[PDB]
Amino acid sequence: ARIKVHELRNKSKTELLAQLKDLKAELALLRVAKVTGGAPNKLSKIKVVRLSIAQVLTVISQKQKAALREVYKNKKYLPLDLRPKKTRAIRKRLTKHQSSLKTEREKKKEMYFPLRKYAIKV
Amino acid sequence: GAYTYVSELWRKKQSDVMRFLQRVRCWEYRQLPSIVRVTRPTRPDKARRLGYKAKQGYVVYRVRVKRGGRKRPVSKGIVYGKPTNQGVTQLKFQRSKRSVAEERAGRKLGGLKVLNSYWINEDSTYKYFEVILVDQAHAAIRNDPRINWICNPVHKHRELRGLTSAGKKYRGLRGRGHLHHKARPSRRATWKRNQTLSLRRYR
Amino acid sequence: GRMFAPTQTWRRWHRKIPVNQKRYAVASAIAASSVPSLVLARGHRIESVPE
Amino acid sequence: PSHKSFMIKKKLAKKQRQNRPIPYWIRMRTDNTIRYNAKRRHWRRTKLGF
Amino acid sequence: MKHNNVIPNGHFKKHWQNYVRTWFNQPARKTRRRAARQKKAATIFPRPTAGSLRPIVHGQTLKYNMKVRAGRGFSLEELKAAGIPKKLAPTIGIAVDHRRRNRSLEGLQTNVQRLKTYKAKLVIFPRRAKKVKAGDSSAEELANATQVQGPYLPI
RNA sequence: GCGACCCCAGGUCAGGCGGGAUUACCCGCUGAGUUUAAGCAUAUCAAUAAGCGGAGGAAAAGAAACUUACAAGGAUUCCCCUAGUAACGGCGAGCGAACCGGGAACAGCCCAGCCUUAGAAUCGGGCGGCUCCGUCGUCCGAAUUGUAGUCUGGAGAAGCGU
RNA sequence: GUCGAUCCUAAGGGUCGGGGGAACCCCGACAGAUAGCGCGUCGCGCGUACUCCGAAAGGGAAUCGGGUUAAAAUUCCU
Ligand SMILES: [K+]
Ligand SMILES: [K+]
Ligand SMILES: [K+]
Ligand SMILES: [K+]
Ligand SMILES: [K+]
Ligand SMILES: [K+]
Ligand SMILES: [K+]
Ligand SMILES: [K+]
Ligand SMILES: [Mg+2]
Ligand SMILES: [Mg+2]
Ligand SMILES: [Mg+2]
Ligand SMILES: [Mg+2]
Ligand SMILES: [Mg+2]
Ligand SMILES: [Mg+2]
Ligand SMILES: [Mg+2]
Ligand SMILES: [Mg+2]
Ligand SMILES: [Mg+2]
Ligand SMILES: [Mg+2]
Ligand SMILES: [Mg+2]
Ligand SMILES: [Mg+2]
Ligand SMILES: [Mg+2]
Ligand SMILES: [Mg+2]
Ligand SMILES: [Mg+2]
Ligand SMILES: [Mg+2]
Ligand SMILES: [Mg+2]
Ligand SMILES: [Mg+2]
Ligand SMILES: [Mg+2]
Ligand SMILES: [Mg+2]
Ligand SMILES: [Mg+2]
Ligand SMILES: [Mg+2]
Ligand SMILES: [Mg+2]
Ligand SMILES: [Mg+2]
Ligand SMILES: [Mg+2]
Ligand SMILES: [Mg+2]
Ligand SMILES: [Mg+2]
Ligand SMILES: [Mg+2]
Ligand SMILES: [Mg+2]
Ligand SMILES: [Mg+2]
Ligand SMILES: [Mg+2]
Ligand SMILES: [Mg+2]
Repeated sequence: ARIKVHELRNKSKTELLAQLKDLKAELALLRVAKVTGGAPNKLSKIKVVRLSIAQVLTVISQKQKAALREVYKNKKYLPLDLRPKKTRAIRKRLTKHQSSLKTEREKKKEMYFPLRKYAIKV
Repeated sequence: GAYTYVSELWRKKQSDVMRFLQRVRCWEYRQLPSIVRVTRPTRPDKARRLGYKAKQGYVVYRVRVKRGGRKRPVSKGIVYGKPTNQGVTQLKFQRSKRSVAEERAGRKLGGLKVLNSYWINEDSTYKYFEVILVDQAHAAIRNDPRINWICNPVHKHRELRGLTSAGKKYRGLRGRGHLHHKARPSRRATWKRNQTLSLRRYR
Repeated sequence: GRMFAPTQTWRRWHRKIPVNQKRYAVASAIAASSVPSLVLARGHRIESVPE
Repeated sequence: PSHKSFMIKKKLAKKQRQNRPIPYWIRMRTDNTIRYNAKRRHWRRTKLGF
Repeated sequence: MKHNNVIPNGHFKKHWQNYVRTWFNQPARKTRRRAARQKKAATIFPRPTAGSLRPIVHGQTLKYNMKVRAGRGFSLEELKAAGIPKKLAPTIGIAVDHRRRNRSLEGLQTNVQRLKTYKAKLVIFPRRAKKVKAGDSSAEELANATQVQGPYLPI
């Protein structure tokens, strides 16, 4: 009957483009009916077809993005669109390792004289 | 250990050797623009005691600043006010020439962090400083525990908030006790605290 | 427009009565609670209270 | 005037679209308080200022 | 100005109304500080909630030299007399002040005894579970290993 | 002429960084007059408003070139007190801190310089692998006009042994 | 495509570098390794610091009749 998204994800790339082509052609006819005094029932189909076109485009874009992220997985440099967004300030932060870097003497103090666990007898 | 010889030689600025070297350098600087990148510090001994290290990420710029006081920037020297405020000349900027040199380099080099600076030469018209800047984005800096503190956001434009060595001087922070107490934590913070009218609940 | 003498938050809302006077008031109230005439006079229904 | 920029003509087109009565079915909605179009403009009474 | 009155000297000629400090948050501040102390006590358990051991010091000037109070930290000379290395003292709840001098024997001896008393009733857990090293206690880690609230060596 | 170095120039060269917005609090600069003085010019309003910049969840300050003169305290900040006081002021109008003392909190530290010279032991980048905020290998660079270690006056280096 | 804008430069405007300036900003090709262009097929030659904005009346490639709409035309039709 209507478009089911989980069924679209099982289709191949060519099938989605073919279905997208049909949906756009169908929507064009509905637009003609809207200006030629089409029946009210046919004017309600515009909303359904518009939803279908968006769903097909969403599946196509999601698959394309997912494949690209797998291609650049484990690569040093990624396209800016695929890099994490977060915030500007968060991206400029020192890494976790860099923030914890200390001098050799500071490292030795942590080992030689760390805070000890102790208690006072009552 | 050669730096002590260089440092002691630079303490004798009126000797013939230094007067000749400074005279030639002063001419050379006048011919170049007011802010110039230098391949290496002119005073390596002085630079490294202010934090400079000979590694990628550290850069040195020479800044030229004009000498003298601060003429009040008012049209035709006309002041609309009482005589106490009618002075135009013999007015002095509250910040020092060293601070100005840091600010000039900092504003121009927005992608770098100002670390420190030092005097290198002067004539009657101009004063010359070298400003040490750090590329906080360079990996060599970010992996160095002694300098990577400057990569944190709280240290943005230290020179424009008076947080450099020259900044602490003109804010009155070089010193403590009865002669400098009004400068901490800041002069305006002290004023606001002392002006506060504390109206407690039970008074 | 603007009201006359606008109300300010630093009005003196609180009061600190001396502690010894506050203890005096509490003791008087405790003593008054043992007088049935006063308890009745305050509107309490203690007609069936044993004591 | 007849000589007009693309930008100005686009702005004038939007103003024309906004210069209409409210649909009648708007006043029949639940909890409706919109009585009429309070931003109606007449070319001779109030000028667009550009 | 009229009548016989004290000469007024109200300092209300500036924009003082912009610098009024109210205290309506005073109860809230008490609540927040109590919560911080309660949270801190659980973090440092079983270490005492009173914090590090502080030395006994005299009040300054002629007006307060007859009384004693808590100081910042034990001097290096006091720590050496008590046989506690300065780098180990802060890790077992002893405050260290490398600036304080010792002009008299009485002041030095008072704090040295204070350190020895503190060490007498100090239980130190081993850094690692099984192996026990010098300075650590044995069989006392469970008997009386509780978090003491309030001062333990009051001045 | 061929090379090394120095300085500089060009590059849509490879990979990074910066600008602007926001106003309650915060940091730097600049900076009035109304007003008060029953006039008014110093003063006061005010080291304030307006103006120009820069940050953060806090900022700033901070481990004494301090307080003090005592039987001495011991980074910074904040509250109470000091105190409408010492002082300043056409000593007029007015103005005005700090130390001690009691509390909130509590934390200390890192470099520069003489000291690897039987070995730049340091770091970046390209490429590759792995247990991928990193680590390992390799190559090319940075650096001796000095990277990394050791040291920071509270010490410390060296030697000796517990 | 043919009417204009668009192109060109005018008084002037906005700027690089440089010089000033706490900064907002000031001067404006004046402190300077210009822009590039041409001819061969990457090489030779040339090369005086703005390839910028600034005119619906200045300069300026090319459209004429006839017909057509309720409302458009040297733009639609022939
Ligand atoms: K003025
Ligand atoms: K005055
Ligand atoms: K009276
Ligand atoms: K408050
Ligand atoms: K590598
Ligand atoms: K024209
Ligand atoms: K002409
Ligand atoms: K025709
Ligand atoms: Mg370099
Ligand atoms: Mg009209
Ligand atoms: Mg208007
Ligand atoms: Mg007033
Ligand atoms: Mg105390
Ligand atoms: Mg590039
Ligand atoms: Mg007057
Ligand atoms: Mg009057
Ligand atoms: Mg008057
Ligand atoms: Mg302001
Ligand atoms: Mg900003
Ligand atoms: Mg933020
Ligand atoms: Mg906080
Ligand atoms: Mg800070
Ligand atoms: Mg020190
Ligand atoms: Mg103190
Ligand atoms: Mg009093
Ligand atoms: Mg004043
Ligand atoms: Mg204070
Ligand atoms: Mg105190
Ligand atoms: Mg070294
Ligand atoms: Mg050693
Ligand atoms: Mg030693
Ligand atoms: Mg024409
Ligand atoms: Mg012209
Ligand atoms: Mg301009
Ligand atoms: Mg310029
Ligand atoms: Mg020229
Ligand atoms: Mg042109
Ligand atoms: Mg033009
Ligand atoms: Mg014309
Ligand atoms: Mg017509």
